[PDB]
Amino acid sequence: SRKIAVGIDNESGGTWTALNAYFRSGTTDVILPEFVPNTKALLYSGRKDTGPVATGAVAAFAYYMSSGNTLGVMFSVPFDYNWYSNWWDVKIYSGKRRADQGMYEDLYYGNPYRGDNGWHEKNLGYGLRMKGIMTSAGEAKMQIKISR
Amino acid sequence: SRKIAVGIDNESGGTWTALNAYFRSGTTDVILPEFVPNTKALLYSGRKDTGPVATGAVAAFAYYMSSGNTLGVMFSVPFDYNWYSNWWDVKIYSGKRRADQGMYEDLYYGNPYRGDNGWHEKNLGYGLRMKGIMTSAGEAKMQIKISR
Amino acid sequence: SRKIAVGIDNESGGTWTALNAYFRSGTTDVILPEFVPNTKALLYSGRKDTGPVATGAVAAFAYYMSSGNTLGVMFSVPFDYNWYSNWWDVKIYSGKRRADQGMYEDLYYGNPYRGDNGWHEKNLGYGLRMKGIMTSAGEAKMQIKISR
Amino acid sequence: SRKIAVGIDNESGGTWTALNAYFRSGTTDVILPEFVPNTKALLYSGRKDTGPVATGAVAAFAYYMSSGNTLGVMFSVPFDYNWYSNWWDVKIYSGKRRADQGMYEDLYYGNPYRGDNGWHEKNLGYGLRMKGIMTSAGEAKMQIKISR
Amino acid sequence: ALAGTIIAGASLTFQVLDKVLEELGKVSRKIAVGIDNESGGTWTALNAYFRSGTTDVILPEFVPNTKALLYSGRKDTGPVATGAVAAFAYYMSSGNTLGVMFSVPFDYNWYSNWWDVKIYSGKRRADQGMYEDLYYGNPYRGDNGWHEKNLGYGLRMKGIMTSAGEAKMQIKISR
Repeated sequence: SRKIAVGIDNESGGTWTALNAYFRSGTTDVILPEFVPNTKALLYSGRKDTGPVATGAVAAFAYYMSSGNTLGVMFSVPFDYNWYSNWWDVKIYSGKRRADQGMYEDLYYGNPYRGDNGWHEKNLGYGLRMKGIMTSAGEAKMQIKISR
Repeated sequence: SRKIAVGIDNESGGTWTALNAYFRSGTTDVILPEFVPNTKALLYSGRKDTGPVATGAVAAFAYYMSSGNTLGVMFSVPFDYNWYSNWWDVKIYSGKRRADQGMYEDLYYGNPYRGDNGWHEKNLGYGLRMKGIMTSAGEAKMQIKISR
Repeated sequence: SRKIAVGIDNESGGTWTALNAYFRSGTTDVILPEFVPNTKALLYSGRKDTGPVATGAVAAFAYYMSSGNTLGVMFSVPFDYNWYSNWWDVKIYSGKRRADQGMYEDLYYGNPYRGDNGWHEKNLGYGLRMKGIMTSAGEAKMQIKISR
Repeated sequence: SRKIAVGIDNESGGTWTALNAYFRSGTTDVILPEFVPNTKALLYSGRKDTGPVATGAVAAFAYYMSSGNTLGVMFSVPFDYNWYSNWWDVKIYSGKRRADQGMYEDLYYGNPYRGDNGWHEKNLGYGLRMKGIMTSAGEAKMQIKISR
Repeated sequence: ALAGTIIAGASLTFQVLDKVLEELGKVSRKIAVGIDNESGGTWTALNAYFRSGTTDVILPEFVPNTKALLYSGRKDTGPVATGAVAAFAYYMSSGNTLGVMFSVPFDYNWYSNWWDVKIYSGKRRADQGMYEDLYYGNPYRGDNGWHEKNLGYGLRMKGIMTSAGEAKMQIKISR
């Protein structure tokens, strides 16, 4: 029983734009929202693919901000917490870059943020700062604040 | 445990009269909305054939813009994701083209769009530009904007 | 589980009076509406019979328009879609005509439109035109427009 | 499980007084309403409760008119359908005439309207006239228009 | 919304804790938590360590003056013999860390409810070490008898917690 709700507030002052949502595993029940302008939070959800499959909602979706950069946001909620673990990351890719498999790999192996309910912080650059958090539960809830 | 909910924008400036909805498999609990006027939305749906039958909800349906061209829109949610996979597509066809085995055949074997929950775009031509997505789950949502 | 909802819109310039609903098989739950006036849409339904017997829901019902003839409609949502298949049709008989086995045979062995969820058309004659559609589901629907 | 609904109106321009509800097999959950005068409608219910009852709601009820005569209205929705079927009829008897076993047999062996879900008409005489229908369903309905 | 949100400071009651319990759903070991900020400085959540168990609701961040934050914690789902023992930190405008904890073990036979509230000088990440300090320091029981102490940094805690496995923790952090 794995899933994750995701909510990303956009204080960047420029309207974003959905690109795609790669999934190492799992799927979603909701489309990737297209336009999430300033003073607005994207609401998205993913969940483990229905069925007796030992996999979680290991996903990563990009997003095109008005600054012309990829807002690659990942999240891993593995079916198994004994070996694997909850993780997430938000690293901006400059220019244009879809939510590729390689984009997810970079997010998950560069410096993924631990899923430990902690409000971890990083500065994405381009005058862009991230204030994010996700739970260590099997059904995780993530809050991101992409501000300037 | 598999279905598709299609929502299609109408910005083309002309109402699309529904022609038909050929289902290579599956059925539809909702009638195809005959009139989908300009600046509006079609809210269609497709359902897998109820009962223990190894089948998905794959169907290409057709709409007629005021420009006078068939708006053949396809989708597919195969029952066996092990072998097949999600595939959706949309191509304009000149004049009244009743969607059929040939329409779905070409749309699935033409330039179909992968169901990675990715927003894939292609200029439909005839002054029409497409912007749509399909999820990778058994349930699949579409938000296909058709703008002019 | 076999069912069908039939909705006929009466824009023929005159109300219709219910006549009969013969059922070669199946069974309905709601009575035929008495009078469907100008610019109003009829509502009706049939269903699987009162028990688990291997037979479908095939029925033809007639109305009497203000024009003085019989508007007969026939639908057939069978039990074995592998052998039989969905069908429907609608035609006008001059003068009063009761719905029965013969009228159902005529409407079902003439040009019965497929239930492929296609907005079929016909010129009913006597200054009357039909614009109809029905789904291929076991719990099929049906939307028909009758316009003068 | 064969419950039947019965609704019979009164457009004769006079008051309507309940006489009795003879039930040879099965008891209607409700009792016969007393006042359903001119420009008003009556409602009723069926009888297939109390478990082990084979034939259900196959009986007639008598309603007294302001004209001094009484109309017996029958209905018959037996569990058997290979040997029996849906049946119903209405008759008007001058003066006092209670619904009973003899009344039920007389109504059943007069001109019993076949329960083919067909609107049936008859001039009831005595300045009275009827347009009635009953579905062929085990979960039958009925509508009676008793206009002078 | 309801769980992991902020309401009026005077509105922090037992009933809202019951509502948070209801929102989390039917689980054996769980705890609703509610902390009122009378310190006069807006709080900022730091992190929520968990010795065991987890939470289905994120940790709310901004807890301004005359406002009370809420929170939910639940036992790890499944037949795993684990409880809900956790702690979390907030950052006040005074520049120090307000750490709190709460432990509702699965097995009341060998362990019992525990909780404690403290201030750590400056910024402190709620983690294994902070939880160990709070749990093996001067932890309060779940006796529901109102427990009062000063936090050692100009603040005092007016908090309380129940001994039931369906714990309902209330705190009034004040100067």
